[PDB]
Amino acid sequence: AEELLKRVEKLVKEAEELLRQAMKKGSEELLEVALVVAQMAAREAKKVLTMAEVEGDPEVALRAVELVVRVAELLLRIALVSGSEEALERALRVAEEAARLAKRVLELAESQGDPEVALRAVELVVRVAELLLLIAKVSGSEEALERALRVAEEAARLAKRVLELAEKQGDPAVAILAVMLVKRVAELLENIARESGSEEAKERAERVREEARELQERVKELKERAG
Amino acid sequence: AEELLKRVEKLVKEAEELLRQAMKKGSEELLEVALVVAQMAAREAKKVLTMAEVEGDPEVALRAVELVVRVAELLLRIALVSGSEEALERALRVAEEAARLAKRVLELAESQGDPEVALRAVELVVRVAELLLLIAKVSGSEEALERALRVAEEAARLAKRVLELAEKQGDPAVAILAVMLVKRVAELLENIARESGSEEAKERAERVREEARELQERVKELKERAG
Amino acid sequence: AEELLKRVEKLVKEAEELLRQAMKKGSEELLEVALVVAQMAAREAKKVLTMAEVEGDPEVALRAVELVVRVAELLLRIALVSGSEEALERALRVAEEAARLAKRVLELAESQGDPEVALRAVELVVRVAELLLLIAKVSGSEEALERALRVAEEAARLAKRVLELAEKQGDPAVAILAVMLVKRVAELLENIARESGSEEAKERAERVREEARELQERVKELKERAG
Amino acid sequence: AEELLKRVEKLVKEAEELLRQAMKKGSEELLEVALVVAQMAAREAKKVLTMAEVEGDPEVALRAVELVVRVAELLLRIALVSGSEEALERALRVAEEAARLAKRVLELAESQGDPEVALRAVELVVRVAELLLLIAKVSGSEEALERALRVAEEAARLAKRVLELAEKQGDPAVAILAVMLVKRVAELLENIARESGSEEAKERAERVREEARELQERVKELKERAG
Amino acid sequence: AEELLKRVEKLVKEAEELLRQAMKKGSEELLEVALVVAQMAAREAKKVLTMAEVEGDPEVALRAVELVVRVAELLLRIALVSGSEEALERALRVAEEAARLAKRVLELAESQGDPEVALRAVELVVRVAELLLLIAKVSGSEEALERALRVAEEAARLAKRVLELAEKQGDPAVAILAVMLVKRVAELLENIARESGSEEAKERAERVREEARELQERVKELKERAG
Amino acid sequence: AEELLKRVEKLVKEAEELLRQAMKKGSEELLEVALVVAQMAAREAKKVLTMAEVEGDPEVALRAVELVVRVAELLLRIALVSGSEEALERALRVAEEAARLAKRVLELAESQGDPEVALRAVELVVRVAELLLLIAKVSGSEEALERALRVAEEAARLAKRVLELAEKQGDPAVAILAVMLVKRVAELLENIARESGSEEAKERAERVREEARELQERVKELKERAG
Amino acid sequence: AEELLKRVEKLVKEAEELLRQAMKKGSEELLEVALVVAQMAAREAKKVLTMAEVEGDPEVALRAVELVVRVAELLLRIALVSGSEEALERALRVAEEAARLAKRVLELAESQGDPEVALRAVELVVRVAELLLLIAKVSGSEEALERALRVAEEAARLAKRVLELAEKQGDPAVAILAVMLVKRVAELLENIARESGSEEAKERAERVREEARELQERVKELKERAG
Repeated sequence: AEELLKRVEKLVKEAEELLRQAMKKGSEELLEVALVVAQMAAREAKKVLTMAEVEGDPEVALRAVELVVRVAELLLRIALVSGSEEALERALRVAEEAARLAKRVLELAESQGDPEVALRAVELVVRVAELLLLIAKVSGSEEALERALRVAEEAARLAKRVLELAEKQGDPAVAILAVMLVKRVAELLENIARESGSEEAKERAERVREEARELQERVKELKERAG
Repeated sequence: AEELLKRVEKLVKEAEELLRQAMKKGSEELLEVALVVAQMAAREAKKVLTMAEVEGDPEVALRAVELVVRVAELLLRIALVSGSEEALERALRVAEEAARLAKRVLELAESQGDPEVALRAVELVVRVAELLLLIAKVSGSEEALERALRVAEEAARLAKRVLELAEKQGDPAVAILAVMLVKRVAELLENIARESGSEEAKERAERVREEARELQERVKELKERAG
Repeated sequence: AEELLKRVEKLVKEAEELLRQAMKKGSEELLEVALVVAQMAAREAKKVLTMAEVEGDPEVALRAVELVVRVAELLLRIALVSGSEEALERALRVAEEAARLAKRVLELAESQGDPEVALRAVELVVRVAELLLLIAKVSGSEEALERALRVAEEAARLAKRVLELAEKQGDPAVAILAVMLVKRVAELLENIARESGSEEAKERAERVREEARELQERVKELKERAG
Repeated sequence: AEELLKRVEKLVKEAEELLRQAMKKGSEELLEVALVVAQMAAREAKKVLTMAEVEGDPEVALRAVELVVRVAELLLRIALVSGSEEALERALRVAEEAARLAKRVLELAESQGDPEVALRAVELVVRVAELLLLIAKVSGSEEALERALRVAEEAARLAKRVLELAEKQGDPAVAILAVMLVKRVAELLENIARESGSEEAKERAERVREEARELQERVKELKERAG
Repeated sequence: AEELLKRVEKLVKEAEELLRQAMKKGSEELLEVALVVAQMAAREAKKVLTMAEVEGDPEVALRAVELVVRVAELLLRIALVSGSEEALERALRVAEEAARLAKRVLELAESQGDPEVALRAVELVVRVAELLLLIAKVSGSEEALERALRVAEEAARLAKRVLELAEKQGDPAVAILAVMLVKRVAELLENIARESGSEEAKERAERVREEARELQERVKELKERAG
Repeated sequence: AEELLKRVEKLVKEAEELLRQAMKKGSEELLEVALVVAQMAAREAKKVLTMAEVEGDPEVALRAVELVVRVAELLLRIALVSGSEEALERALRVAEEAARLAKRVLELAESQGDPEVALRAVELVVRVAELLLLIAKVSGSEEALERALRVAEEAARLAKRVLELAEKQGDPAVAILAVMLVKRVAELLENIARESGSEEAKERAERVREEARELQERVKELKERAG
Repeated sequence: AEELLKRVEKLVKEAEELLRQAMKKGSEELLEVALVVAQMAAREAKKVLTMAEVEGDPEVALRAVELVVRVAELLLRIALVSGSEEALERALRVAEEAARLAKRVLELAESQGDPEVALRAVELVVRVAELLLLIAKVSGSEEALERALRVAEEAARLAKRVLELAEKQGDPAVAILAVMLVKRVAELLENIARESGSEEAKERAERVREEARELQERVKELKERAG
């Protein structure tokens, strides 16, 4: 549904340009609009995922959910520039719901057998953990730290499906990178566990970083299978 | 009709470059040309609006009438540099006719249901009020002040169609900005009423500035509808 | 008679391409040709309607009269680019005669019982009202405004046959849209009555816009009949 | 015979691309090839005209002889880049023979009664006069000027058949343009007669330019016949 | 043929940079190269005019012949810095041939109907008269003064075609400037006639300066036609 | 089998883009992937040659084997950036096997009689000699120099089939270029024989460069046959 | 590979700025870094030559090897400021290897037929002879004098390829300068032979300076060929 795709995609450039009008001038009226424009983008964007999730058109969703994250990037800047604790909690819920929408996408492609669409989608989730991480360091709360914590470790589980998805096809392309994301996660699990000091995060962290060390073994053979 | 669009658009850059040749040298022969070049741009530009107004190609007109205003910006500088009271009255009529061409555009898109093309078009009118305002302060006349006065308050009425146009679609994008333009007008109605002292302008001014205060209420709900 | 169809259809692309040769260069010799090419298209196009009106081949006519309107779109641009008051009155008569040719088509299909061919044909008439509307705003005359006025309100009567035609078949497809066209007309009756201020147009306008409000009731049941 | 059409058409793009490899590098080996590739295109192209001239498939020839001219455009550039007086005389004979091939095409369509195929074919001849004109200004010779002179004035006679061909069908489409070509010729007859000063060319020139003035009269009625 | 355009354009910057290496150091070996580089630019530049003169690509030539003049500017500086009477007579012939190449360009666009490409091309010729004027004051000869004299008064005739070319299109853009060039010439015809004292130059001068006074009348109406 | 073609073609752009991610960052994990992605491209690419070699679809293979070489270009850069002597010997075997795949292609088209598909395929081999040449200068070994030596001189033999293939069809297109490739080889045979000093390479070199001198004679007539 | 180009280019400005921090302060820790930074630039720079030598992107290498020399300029200053005989022998080997990298570049462009890239590359070698010359006068050794001697006289041979490369294209641009470099060398062969007194250097010197006297003859005609 390219008609919806461009129109939603169009909203980004307007609001993202409205952002710069505010940086020059500092008018909340410009900013109120952004919380109207982008916050209705989620309405129409999520629909594009829906009708796309019907026909089995996976590439559309990857180019859509990625755009939802850009909203989170935008709504973040608003709350940073404005300081509204609501706007954090606006961008929070939007960002958190992106997790579901990502997980909504993953199990699609297995029915399609198209793994490559996953891996770029999975990495979107990872930035959200990085994204909330910036938010948690602002408020200092542990609520969001847990939200971050549950997202990524849940996101870590997802790669095992992906690694399982590749070994069906025997495709190394998605295979090796899938492992690397976990190392790209291990930076996070470290960094939150650096701060809060909860050994559970460290426990969670060690298991994850230890898992990729183990998971790479399943690809060490695949590097010898096809090449 | 891109062929016409670029050719008219081309004339601007030539004459606007001829302007700078005159600023360096001060030759009226360079300037006589500008009153030939740009004054024929209105001939061909208005045609681009016409044939575009047929097919229902709205975005072309917005990119066209905007260029007509640039002529007014140019013809203004001529009369400022030259001092010809005619050239004021040249740029006056051209500028005043832009109002009709703008109003000619507005009711188009309602048949198309494409509101966003309006709002940038409406704002073109507003500069013309600012534009004549500079002219009225030059001549000191009240004729042009009335022309300015009738344009903007007529232009103020237009947003109510726009606000009405959005509430059909429920689009907040054009909605909120539409209100803000009236505040962007209220500066004008103030400033002319600062000078001439006619309480009618102040009356006109208060009603307008009081209207946006009221009109925003219709969007306060729309901010709660979709988000 | 596909042989005639393509040959007439072919003329459009030539002249419509000749149009663009003129926009680049501005040669009336290119334009004289257009008033020869397209103005003979009406000769041969109207014949295609005739011989098609014999056998009861309705779909041919819809694909033909639609092409006559394209001529009106073309001849319009000529008179806009050229400014010949004759060419207005050329495109006027051609356009006005399209009304008869449309009305000539409508009562055909009732003998055939094929309603869907009507509705797209009816909408062609509506653009002609929009088409003359552009012409009337050029000349400013009230003659053409009346021609516009008599066409559409006569065209408004036609839908009642269509609505009557559907209720025979009980087809909702043509049914609901038929109502919507009247609202698509009400924009027109408003807009001409905005300008000329004749309360008769407003009276005509109110009755029409009030009629669709009433006519939809006859479909509200049909929405409950079949679904 | 589309198989031949594309294969000959294919040769153009190769050699025309080989041309650009030479412009970057300046290798005569690239250029020797062009005098092999395109010079065999005339062999196979002329055949496509032949077998097409059998069945009475006129549109094929128009799309073929037009491609022969492109060779002349290419072979010209070679002789310009190279400077070989032979390559002029190569491109000369090829170009001159195109005249016959054009005249070979014209009398075909009268048997078919398909005039429109002529007019675009006739205009191909006219460029050849323009084409040789560039060559004559290079060598400065009067031989080619006469070749140019005899081609076009012979080509001028051809339109009278075309004008006669239309008046059978009463088609204005080919009719009016046919006149315009003579004016498009009159530029040539002027320009050669500007240079060489031979009053015969001027005499030839006046008669031609005076002829179109007279020939248009036969179409002035046709503009009143059908429209 | 952009490949040729940049490569020739590239040569300018090299040699024009080699010029500055010589100004710092004073090595004729640097300067011998310039008479090799630029003097082969005319070879390849003139070709770009040729192959461009084929297809009817006028804007290329204007951007090419302008570059030929830059060579004349460069070769001039060489002969000034060096003092070689040959290098004068080198730059002379190159410069004089530019006149033909300019006149070669002018009659092109009338076939294209693209006047604006002329006027900037015509002005290139005018600098050559100014260019030779500097040379004639160096040698003091009257040969070059006549060459200068015949160029410009021949160049003065050209504008009448241009003025005639515009009145076809009714374009004032090229129209008014065309007149001004003659006044831009009248400075020259004065200045050579100041020096040599030949009343013929003064006669030539008066007629020219009197001509523009008359020619402007044909544009005084055009300033009233379109505007 | 376009499905396979794009998918293999797709892998190139990914890995070739992964290459640039490594150049910015220097992660071997990015590079390990390239030796997985592209090294499986040879698996699926060679299959596309196979199933294409069945039906007699030659143009597919030319667009396929060309892509295999791009892998060699990529794998080369890896070993250069990384320095792994294995990766040389990886890219070596892949590159050497491309020779067979090229030779596998050549004798196909003779059964099809389609020579032009050969010549671009033959030139792919030639770059491989250039390709290994870069590798041999890295390791300094003479093994690869012999591999290079045997490839090209074997590749030189191939043109004789091609020259023989053309003389059947009498096509000069492939004919002349075929000779030129040998001169394009003679640079190589020189350059390796410049370095290693083995007179056998020089002997091999002289015979080859002397052969084209002789082989051109067979085309000198063909330049006189068709033209 | 612009990513590598800037990053290597970036290292220069850092280290070259670190150089100035040392000149102000005199810290070997600043200088140890330079022998780390620039000495790894050769690692990555030489790679840029490699991957560029693959695709046939010559202009990249000229802009790369030139930067290698700048390192030699920097490493020189270090050994001068520091006095480390190793750092001489560091900068020596780096500088000497630049000769190969230059010679590696030269034979590239002949396959490309792009001579101008050579001449600026050749001149880089010449500075290295000047560069080692400064080093030899420091140590007083004759080893480096021979290295200098073998480089330049080998570098002198290279121009004969270049002169041969131009005469293919007939380009005088690279042609004349190529001769001048030998005279730019003859200063060197003099100056080393001034000092060491070895008649072989003088013999080498005379032959070289006598060669350019002879080689210019081959260009004296080329100055008469094209101009």
